[PDB]
Amino acid sequence: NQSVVVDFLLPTGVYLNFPVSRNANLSTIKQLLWHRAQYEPLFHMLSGPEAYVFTCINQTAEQQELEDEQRRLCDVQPFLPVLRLVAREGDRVKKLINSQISLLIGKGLHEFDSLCDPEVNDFRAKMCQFCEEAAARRQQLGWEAWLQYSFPLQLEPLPNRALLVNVKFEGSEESFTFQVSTKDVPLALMACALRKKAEQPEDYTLQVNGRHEYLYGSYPLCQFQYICSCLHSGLTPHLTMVHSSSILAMRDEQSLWSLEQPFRIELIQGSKVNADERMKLVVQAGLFHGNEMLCKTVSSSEVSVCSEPVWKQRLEFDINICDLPRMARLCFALYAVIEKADCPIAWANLMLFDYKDQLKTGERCLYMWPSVPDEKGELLNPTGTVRSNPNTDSAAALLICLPEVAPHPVYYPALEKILELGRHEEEQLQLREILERYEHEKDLVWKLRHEVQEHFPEALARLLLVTKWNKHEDVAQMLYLLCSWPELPVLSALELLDFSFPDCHVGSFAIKSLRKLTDDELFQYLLQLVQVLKYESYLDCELTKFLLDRALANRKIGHFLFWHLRSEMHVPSVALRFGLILEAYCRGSTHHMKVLMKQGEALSKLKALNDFVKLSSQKTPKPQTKELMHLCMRQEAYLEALSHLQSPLDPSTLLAEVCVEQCTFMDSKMKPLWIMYSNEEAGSVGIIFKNGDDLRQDMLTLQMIQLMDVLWKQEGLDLRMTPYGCLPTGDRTGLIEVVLRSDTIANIQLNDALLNWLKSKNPGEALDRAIEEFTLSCAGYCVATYVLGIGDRHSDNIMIRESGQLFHIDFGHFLGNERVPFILTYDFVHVIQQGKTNNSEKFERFRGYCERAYTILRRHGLLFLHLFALMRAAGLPELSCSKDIQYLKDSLALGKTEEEALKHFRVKFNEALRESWKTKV
Amino acid sequence: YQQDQVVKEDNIEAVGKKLHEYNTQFQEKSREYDRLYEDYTRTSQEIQMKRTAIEAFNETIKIFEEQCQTQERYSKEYIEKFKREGNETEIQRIMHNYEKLKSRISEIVDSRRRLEEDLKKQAAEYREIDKRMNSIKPDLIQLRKTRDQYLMWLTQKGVRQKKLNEWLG
Ligand SMILES: Cc1nc(-c2cn3c(n2)-c2ccc(-c4cnn(C(C)(C)C(N)=O)c4)cc2OCC3)n(C(C)C)n1
Repeated sequence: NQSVVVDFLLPTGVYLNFPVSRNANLSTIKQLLWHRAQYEPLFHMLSGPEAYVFTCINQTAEQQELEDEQRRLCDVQPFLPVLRLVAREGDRVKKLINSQISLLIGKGLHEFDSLCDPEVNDFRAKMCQFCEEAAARRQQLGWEAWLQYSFPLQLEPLPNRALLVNVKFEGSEESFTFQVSTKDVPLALMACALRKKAEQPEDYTLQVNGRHEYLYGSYPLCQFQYICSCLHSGLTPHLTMVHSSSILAMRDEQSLWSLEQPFRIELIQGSKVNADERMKLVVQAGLFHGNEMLCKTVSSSEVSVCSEPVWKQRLEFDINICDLPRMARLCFALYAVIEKADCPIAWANLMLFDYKDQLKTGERCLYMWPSVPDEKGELLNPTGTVRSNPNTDSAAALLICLPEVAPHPVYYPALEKILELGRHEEEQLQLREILERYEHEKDLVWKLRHEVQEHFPEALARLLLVTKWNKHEDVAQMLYLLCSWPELPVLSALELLDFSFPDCHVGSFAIKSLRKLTDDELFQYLLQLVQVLKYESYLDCELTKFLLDRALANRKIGHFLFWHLRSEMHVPSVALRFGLILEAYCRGSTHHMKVLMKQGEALSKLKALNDFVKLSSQKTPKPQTKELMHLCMRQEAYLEALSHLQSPLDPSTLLAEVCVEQCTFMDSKMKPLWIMYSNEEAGSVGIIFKNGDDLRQDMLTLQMIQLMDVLWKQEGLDLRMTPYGCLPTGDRTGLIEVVLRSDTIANIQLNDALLNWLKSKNPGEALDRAIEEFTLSCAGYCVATYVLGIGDRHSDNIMIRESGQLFHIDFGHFLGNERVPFILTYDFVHVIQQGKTNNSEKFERFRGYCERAYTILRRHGLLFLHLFALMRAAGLPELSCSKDIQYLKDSLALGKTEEEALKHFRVKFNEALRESWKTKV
Repeated sequence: YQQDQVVKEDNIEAVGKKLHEYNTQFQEKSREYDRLYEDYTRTSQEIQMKRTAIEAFNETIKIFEEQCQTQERYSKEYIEKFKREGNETEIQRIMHNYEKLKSRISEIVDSRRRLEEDLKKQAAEYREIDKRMNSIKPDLIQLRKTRDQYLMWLTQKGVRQKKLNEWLG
């Protein structure tokens, strides 16, 4: 049914209850409300409708003042159909923003309040001010700078040829075409176009019409992606001149070390424990700093299984209180065991010091997380999150009590007091050897720790892992060095963000070395930096500050920061931490917050649309389902929601108008929607909304192919790759970019055959380009897939462009999940050789490409290891341990020398060429 | 003079046959666990949804409670000022309108009541899932450990990878 019985509460106490349409906007509902109110009592005392604002409880259980009344009721989605009239009162901006933030992040801000946590509250306080400060600061800045914030340049990482370009102005039918070289600076192009018949060109910027992409700054024409892209294909670029004042329009947005007592704890009780009555429950506890232990792990007695087991045991550890480091981590695991007259149930971690540097005391109820049996069946789970389980009413829990160490509370000493204690060849050969490539070796490194600082600055990580963090004297001495350690390259800092290095002083040094990062480079690692937040102990940290810093300085960064965080708000273990960051970003980015909302609603309608299509496919055939899919899209609320928004996959892309006849789905496993767009200002973009399946694995893969493409492009090797967009947006929900003019190899063969297909798409002269496009790309993807260990390759998951470019999709299995061999396909080799039996001149070039490609990836081998090492945080099944990282080590052959590497690669290559013929028969 | 008795069978085929049995049993239990773990996560997501839905019922009711408070304060003088200058109509319309508001609250309280019954019932399930997962773990871990011991035993005896694979996959 189309209508809803809505309850209306008037501010005279009077109550009305009449039906309205779900499609009706709030402004219309008010008119109808006032017409009905006439004939109800106390109407003479109301003001006009403009004096009042509707209020409702939205889907996040929060009150929302509905200030925009052009919005439809079905779009508001109140919990129950209940609207209350209230005064158009007070600071409506703050209230309106908080409501929109709650809806946007998919967590009500009140839930943060509900926790009654100082840490949460201090974070929200500090960061929201910090982000609001940046926002206000940003506003004052000029159009040039604001353009660089809003729409930062997209450049390629070199000949001097000449091809024409179309330039026009805003709100004008007439457009000018004229000649221009590849190596011109954009200022010169504007100056030329500005000669309209016979203003000044410095008060202008060139826009790529149809998309939010601008051309400006001290850079040549060909370094821009749009120009580079069009010049490769040969097409005329279509730019548009935009005035400086027109940009200002967009800009409109508004004591411990004395305590030599051994450390101990009181294990009181368990709660809501679900287990076999025959077994008996035990709790094992252990202290940790990072991965490594601080002392031996104690245990409890065998108490019999029940929901509410009681222990009341003084668990005393083999370590003093003064010995405990800053990031000391008490770690519980509850086990069900046989009496003996094992099953890990759950686990819980706990920081011994709190966020204000205070050693915790008194009762803590730790809400445990369930243990999942993995291959490495460890006693405890020290890598697991410190954050409590949010399922507090139903989840199991452990009640403990840290005893009172002293009458007055104790804090961990300040930097000044750490530096106080910190101040207090045959060795040169032995040390070098160890660091040039272990209980004996650790003590050597430790003794010579000052020589490491002076002569082996990059070996800082090693020195930290050799430090005895259980001894507090040692910890002082190591920090002393660290606070005057020389600044390391980005590559070293990336290693230092890993869970092995939990100390705040390490992380701070890590971030300090990462500030030299450019936005292009930072973006290349953004996914990894987000995952590392899951290792963080406290909410307020350097890494959050840094990510927010850069997200406010660059809108593209902000965009993908938002989506990475948003897409895991379903995950209990990060929902809180991520929720507070999303809030902070939104407060510092009120403008972009409007764009992200519009996207979220598109994604919400799509889910609902996909659910319908899933259900209909089982009932009815495809044609009727496709027809009924369009009907749902034709609806006013749907069409407007899906139309006119920046693409989540790329915010510079405009998804203007949905082509409903061109929209459909795909018979595939989770029936992904195929949505097609077009814009009359440009320019025919397509997306795939996939829901039910996880897209995180693909994104990572594509990220790494993109990085390879950059690494190769930096050596002057464009291998014509296609690192298409892929972005997880929610729980088992994402968008995939549709690459226009492309099909799978299976389909092209289903219609020898691959070669003929290229003839029809590249007649005469073009065909020579198409082969080169194929070869260059076939090389890059041959290497990429070998390195990353991407198995399961076949005709359905390899596609080819009409341009000639080959590319892979659906990277579900990777890192050999046994070694994937190197793979040359006869059908590809046949194209590479231009149809010939033997064309060794051409095949040698292709061999050269593969070698040069692979060589270059080894030169940046540690970059790949380090990044993957951080992605172990993401909890992907196929990337969860050292073995998965070892795959890359062996596939890039980093242990072997560069000469040894190439000889082995050739042997593999040759056997791939041998195997190519056998497979075909 | 070193011992560790673990493997039951003692010949390369009989052990490899047992490796095929234990691997199949491992993978089937893993599927049982993973299948329940979807139920756990889904039920956890659903239970939280029900919990915020209850907070929504609270915050709605709270709005109706505020409406009643207002109705009572606001209406006092009007009913008295219409008693004198005898408009008995306007008094009865107000009170009936108020009685209609009070009547609507009781429906929302019933609707809240039902959702609390669901969350109570689904909390019982959540625990039942978690109980079943914890009875499966020891078997699942024993099957992983056994499987690996047989693999190691056959690897020691020098059995080729080809023979190991056809027993596993
Ligand atoms: C995990 C995953 N990844 C993908 C995936 C990733 N891509 C595509 N699918 C993809 C699919 C079709 C197209 C395409 C373009 N034109 N045409 C047609 C109509 C044939 C044409 N030539 O007239 C098809 C382009 C594509 O873009 C590349 C990236 N899928 C899917 C299995 C759901 N699943």
